[PDB]
Amino acid sequence: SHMEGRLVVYCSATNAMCEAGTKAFAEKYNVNTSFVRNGSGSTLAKIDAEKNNPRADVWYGGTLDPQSQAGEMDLLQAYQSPELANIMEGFRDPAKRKGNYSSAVYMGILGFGVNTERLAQKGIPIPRCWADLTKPEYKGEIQISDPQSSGTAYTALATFIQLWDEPTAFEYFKKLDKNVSQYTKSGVTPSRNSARGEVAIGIGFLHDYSLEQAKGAPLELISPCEGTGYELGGVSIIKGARNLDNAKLFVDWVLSKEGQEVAWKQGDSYQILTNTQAEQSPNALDPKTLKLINYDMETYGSSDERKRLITKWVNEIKM
Ligand SMILES: O=P(O)(O)OC[C@H]1O[C@H](O)[C@H](O)[C@@H](O)[C@@H]1O
Repeated sequence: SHMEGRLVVYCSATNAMCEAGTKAFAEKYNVNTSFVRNGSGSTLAKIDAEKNNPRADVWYGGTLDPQSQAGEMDLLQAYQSPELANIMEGFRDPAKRKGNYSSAVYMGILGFGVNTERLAQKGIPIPRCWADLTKPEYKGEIQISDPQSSGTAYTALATFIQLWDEPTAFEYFKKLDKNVSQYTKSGVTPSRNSARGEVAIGIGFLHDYSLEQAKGAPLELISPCEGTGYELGGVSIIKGARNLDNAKLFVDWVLSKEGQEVAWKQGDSYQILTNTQAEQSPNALDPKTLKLINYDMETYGSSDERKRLITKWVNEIKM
């Protein structure tokens, strides 16, 4: 019968990570825990819509930029976990509005995955650069997500501006658009469809491609030639949370060694962990071995930039 209260989680990681994380939390603390999974941008919209009568306690996973925007928008309540002492320097309080309205639970590398069987069958060379993806031979063979609803897609747009500049990122996207077969509402979906061979190339976070590989899909991960970007996975307590103590406990736990290791050991989710005492997945990428930009979480997690960039992308690129 009686348990130790409730926790309602709006999750934006994969369903597998969401399920493994909330299950392990629930079983440890005997908390009646539920979750729903939605894209990072979709989740922001939901929390904004529900702000007068909040339905969830915590927002777990997904990219940090929408969570940073929420903090700026007074949709979150700040909570500084003791566990932050164990979080890698530089990642302890990374959002636009400081004071840990949001905290960083993982790091994911942006890139693309390539179905080598499909390209080989079609006599199409494997691409290795972002710039390759605009070439004639990839028309109809690319899937990417939509930054209106997906955190991944916004991370990509932000990464192209930081690799290059804003006009050439948008010029890039105009050319890329001609080759896109589908814009997906969540970030993981291109990994699923490139794995099954419906399209040859998915743009997204590389650990989702590692998982598909591990399941037998003929995928090859590419960290592209020009360099690339990354997400921080966020955790945030929702302002007006009904179950506030269990929310704080959840934040403490998912920032801990124990909570983070559940993601790859039980949730099949191979992001880089931000806790300095956590065992890293042998399947995780090592950032020091990659050409990474220094992603400006503060500017791209600013509300005016999110809205300006996403509006410009819908207007100029998607139409
Ligand atoms: O792009 P979204 O739907 O917002 O999801 C973003 C999330 O998607 C993936 O599938 C990754 O496993 C997560 O590392 C990422 O944070």
